[PDB]
Amino acid sequence: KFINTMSQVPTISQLLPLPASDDDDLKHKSWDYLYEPDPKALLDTLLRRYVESQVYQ
Amino acid sequence: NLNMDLLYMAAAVMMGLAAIGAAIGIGILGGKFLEGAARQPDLIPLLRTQFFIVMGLVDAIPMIAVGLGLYVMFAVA
Repeated sequence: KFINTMSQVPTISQLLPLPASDDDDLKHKSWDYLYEPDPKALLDTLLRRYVESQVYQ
Repeated sequence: NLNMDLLYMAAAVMMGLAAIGAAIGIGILGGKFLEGAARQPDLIPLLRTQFFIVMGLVDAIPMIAVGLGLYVMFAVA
């Protein structure tokens, strides 16, 4: 993990099962999505892409 | 004479059909209004505005029908 030009630290971190990120939606009483075609097929791809993205990071 | 018994039934048929048409034609519209609301409540006031604006149109022919039904059943008897 690159903190500073003068210090770097090794870290082992979890990425499955998904860690909790303090993503509380209490402001989002206001709405829900229109899903095309269905939310489960979307959620699958979202999770896969997210894991790939964090490996790249 | 048998005028009045048939006159009674004529209003009954026209107004029964009016009732079915208006009930269903408004039920559909209200169902779509509710499923539009539930996805984002914050648009409730605008969509309720639109709902009345439109439903006043669906209730055009059934109102004519009820008017004629009452006229026949009472004025003409």
